[PDB]
Amino acid sequence: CHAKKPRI
Amino acid sequence: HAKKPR
Amino acid sequence: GTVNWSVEDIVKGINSNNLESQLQATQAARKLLSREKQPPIDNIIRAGLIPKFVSFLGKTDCSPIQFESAWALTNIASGTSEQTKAVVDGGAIPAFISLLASPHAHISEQAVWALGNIAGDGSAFRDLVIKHGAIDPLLALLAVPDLSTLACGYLRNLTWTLSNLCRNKNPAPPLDAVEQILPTLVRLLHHNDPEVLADSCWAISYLTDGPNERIEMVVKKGVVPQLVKLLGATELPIVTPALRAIGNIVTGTDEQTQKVIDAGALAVFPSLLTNPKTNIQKEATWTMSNITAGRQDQIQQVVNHGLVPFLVGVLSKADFKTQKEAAWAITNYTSGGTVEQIVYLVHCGIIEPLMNLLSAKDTKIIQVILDAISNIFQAAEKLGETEKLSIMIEECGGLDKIEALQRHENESVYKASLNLIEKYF
Repeated sequence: CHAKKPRI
Repeated sequence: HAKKPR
Repeated sequence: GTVNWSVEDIVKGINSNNLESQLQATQAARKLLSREKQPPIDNIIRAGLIPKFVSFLGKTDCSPIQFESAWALTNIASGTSEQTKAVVDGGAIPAFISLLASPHAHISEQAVWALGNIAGDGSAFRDLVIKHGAIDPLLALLAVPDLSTLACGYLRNLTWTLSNLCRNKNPAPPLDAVEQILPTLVRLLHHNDPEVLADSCWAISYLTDGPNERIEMVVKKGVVPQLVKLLGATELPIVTPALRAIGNIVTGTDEQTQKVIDAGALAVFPSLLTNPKTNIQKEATWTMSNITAGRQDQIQQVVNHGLVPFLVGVLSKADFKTQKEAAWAITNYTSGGTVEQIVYLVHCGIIEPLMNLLSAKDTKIIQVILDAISNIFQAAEKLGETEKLSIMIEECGGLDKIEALQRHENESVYKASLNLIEKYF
């Protein structure tokens, strides 16, 4: 579980 | 005798 | 046609009065912010574009610009807290919650993603997302007879964002919010996709990390059996959050710990306590230390499952952190166990592995080990076999260790060591 994740 | 945390 | 633009060009397009030019520029911004190498988040923020992206999020007539600005803001909010704060300060939270109702699933998925990134910043933004009313529309997206009819990525992102609304402490998630979310979390915990299961276990692990009222909210939902089932999964990404949730539930009442024992958790610990992953072993030994810190019937459940030999093995060879959690487990076992149980400990071979750890620089572990030795000696007095214990401790190289510990910088170490070196040696 990453606190924040971008798309591509 | 004592439940502890990480 | 929208690749490798400049922030100057993107700004010239977004500041035109041509909705198609603006769509092209926002797509170029999305592609810029979609690059793995140094996405120019700060340049875009300074250019003043977040307000225009947030305004585009409300153009239901141009769903493509909605999607593109959603993606852009998602990736801006994916970064630092100052960057996510820029997004939030632009007014994006209410707009994304409105987009959760979009007829287009690729747009509501992006709103879910962006709100997950915002809530993942910390407790304040999480509670602000909850105050703007995100939970109802989020759980509505999962209000289906069978979750398998949804799309893998859609459900994975929904589960992730939900776990981020259960995440962070100081403060912990609002109780009404946890109560609203838990029912859906149980369903997701019974889903077949390992990613959904892993994020659902992480969510339960967050909700269980705190006072026993939270642990009770969770345990009262009947999830412990399923967590123990997932504790035996072959995918470590699932076992880690599950082991953390179970270990958190074991930090509460003895009745809550019994719920874990009754579910079968202890039958999985022979593998967890020999697991190739250091953190699995550490978590499992820590949880064992909190079980040996419970009632004597629970210590007896530990004995009955053949786990005392595995704890002996961990004190004989493991990461020093796992060895220390094992020492705590032993001290707790000896403090609140019967005499017979302590005799079983010594018959399994605890003395020598415990004494070879009295050569460590950490002071606490020395205190824990010495308290355990004292407990075992006191149990030996009730049997009148303290001389056998003394010969044992002296024949593995132990008396040398305790004697030297007398001359230790710490004070409690010196005094405990000396009382042992006198009353028995």
